[PDB]
Amino acid sequence: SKAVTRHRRVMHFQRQKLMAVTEYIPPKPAIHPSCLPGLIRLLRREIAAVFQDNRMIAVCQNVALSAEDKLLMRHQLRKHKILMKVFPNQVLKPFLEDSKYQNLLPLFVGHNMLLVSEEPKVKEMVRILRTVPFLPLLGGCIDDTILSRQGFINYSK
Amino acid sequence: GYVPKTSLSSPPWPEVVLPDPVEETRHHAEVVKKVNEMIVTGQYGRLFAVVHFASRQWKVTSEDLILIGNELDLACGERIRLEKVLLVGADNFTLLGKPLLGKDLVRVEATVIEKTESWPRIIMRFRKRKNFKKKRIVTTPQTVLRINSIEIAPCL
Amino acid sequence: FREVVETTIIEGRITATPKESPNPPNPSGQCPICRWNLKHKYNYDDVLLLSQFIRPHGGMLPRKITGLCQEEHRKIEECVKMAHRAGLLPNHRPRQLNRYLTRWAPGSVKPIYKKGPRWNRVRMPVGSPLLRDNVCYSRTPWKLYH
RNA sequence: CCCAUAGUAGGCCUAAAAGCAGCCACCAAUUAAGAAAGCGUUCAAGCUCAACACCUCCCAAACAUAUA
RNA sequence: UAUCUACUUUAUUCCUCCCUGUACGAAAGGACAAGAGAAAUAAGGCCUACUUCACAAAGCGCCUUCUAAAUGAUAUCAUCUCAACUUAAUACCCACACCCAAGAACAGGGUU
Ligand SMILES: [Zn+2]
Repeated sequence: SKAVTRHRRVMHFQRQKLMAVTEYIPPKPAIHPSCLPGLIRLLRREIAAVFQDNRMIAVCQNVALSAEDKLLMRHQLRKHKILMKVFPNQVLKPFLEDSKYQNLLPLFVGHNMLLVSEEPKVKEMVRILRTVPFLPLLGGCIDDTILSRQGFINYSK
Repeated sequence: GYVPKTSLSSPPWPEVVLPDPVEETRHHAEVVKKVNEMIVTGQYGRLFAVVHFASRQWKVTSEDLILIGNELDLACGERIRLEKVLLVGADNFTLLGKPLLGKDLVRVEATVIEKTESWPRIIMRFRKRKNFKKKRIVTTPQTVLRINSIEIAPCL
Repeated sequence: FREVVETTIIEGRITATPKESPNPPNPSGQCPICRWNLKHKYNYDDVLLLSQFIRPHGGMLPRKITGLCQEEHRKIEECVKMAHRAGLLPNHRPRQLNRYLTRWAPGSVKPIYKKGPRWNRVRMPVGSPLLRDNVCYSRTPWKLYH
């Protein structure tokens, strides 16, 4: 058999013993190492500007709609100067403690959309929400005073 | 550095605590004194020695025979003190040297009885197809020793 | 732990939460194995260690709840498999040949009808190679193939 | 795991070929979904992806635990 | 012209028919299984007939032939699970001499 073959040629036995003795040994540490120890500021400036803007705020669980249905809700609230805002609560949890909202820290989680306002059409917004047997009103906060949904009935009325 | 008791927490063998060398060297002194009293007052019966005569170790009592595979160049009848005794045992004690015992402790005597040759002992070589066939016949010299006595002495 | 009590009424009652022993001997370890100096010092024999990671119907607990190492989660997962089959967890039922050290599921292994020549012999797996790096107090290591 | 509107059925060629028969640009709206990466239809309409909102008959027997 | 080794009594299938022209499909179509039949082969016997024949042996003749579910963790959904749990050989044989359905010899059966 030639020195170059098509199959891996069988080594001489001392060749093979050399190859086994001179194998690579990796280092072993005494302790395993794994067992040892722009858009963000766009949201901060934008939503922080929305904090100082609104006198009244409300919020819902606006995930339970269709696209054209959210277009209808977008137009029926476009009829007012109220604004709706889908934004991550991931950044909104440091937003509240920045804006000194300690009663609003247990408010903003899961799917939610802001209803920031200065003029309450929120009674008529409830009039739009009464025809759909879901999507409840989550509590707001006008001028560092919290609004329960009962408070939305009282203030909205 | 605590490990809770699992299968592989501890090694499987039980730990031995070897005794401290103060009470242990004192204890050895007690034992050697006992055995030395047995050698003084003659408590033992018959002894056996392991003796490194020639090139090999013979286990040996009194009144027996050893066949040695060389001519010792002594006359028949000559007594011999076998040095190089390396174990001496009685019924209730033994004494074993590192590696040999003291000459002042043990004395093993042996007489030469006979100086024979061996039976004729063949040495044949043969390789096939090569016409290779040698034959030799060898008899080695031999002497027989009769171990007379294993005397022991109180030197501990 | 919490339970789901039902009768039609369905409520959830947090009942009898345990806690880990106050002094890990290796604090600032990561896994609860790593915290207690048990990185290679458990097997399928010792069921006091295995039982703490098992659902009461015999299954494993996920890695996020136990907070195990990835390595030690596969090791405990394997040891728990190897200990259900040796009958060491009899009370982790939902409601006969003696085995131990069984790597594969007993009803899934074809018998070796042609064990090979001496240089290509089909061997029988014994134990798991996840447990290679355990402390062997013998000189010969664990033979994983019989 | 989700989750998908709108300028628009992008222009030209093409019976029409619309993100998906081909060329070229590949901008833009909300907070954000590519003038489109795979099914799919003559063409469409419908399905996923990125991104948004939660994140001849086998062949030693055997054996994983005691200190090299 | 056989010296040695080895050896010399270890039930399938086709067609018909029925179930049924139902199940299944929606119409065309069209089951299984199990059953009855008739055949054929193989295996094991047997001679009442038939046939070669005739105190018998035969065949062309007859007889017999018995991995898949649920549940469910790793990975709280799911998941058939090299996850755990649960569930889906009898028969046969067995104590001189003369004749023999026994037999090469030996052996065996019978001899009231
Ligand atoms: Zn660890």
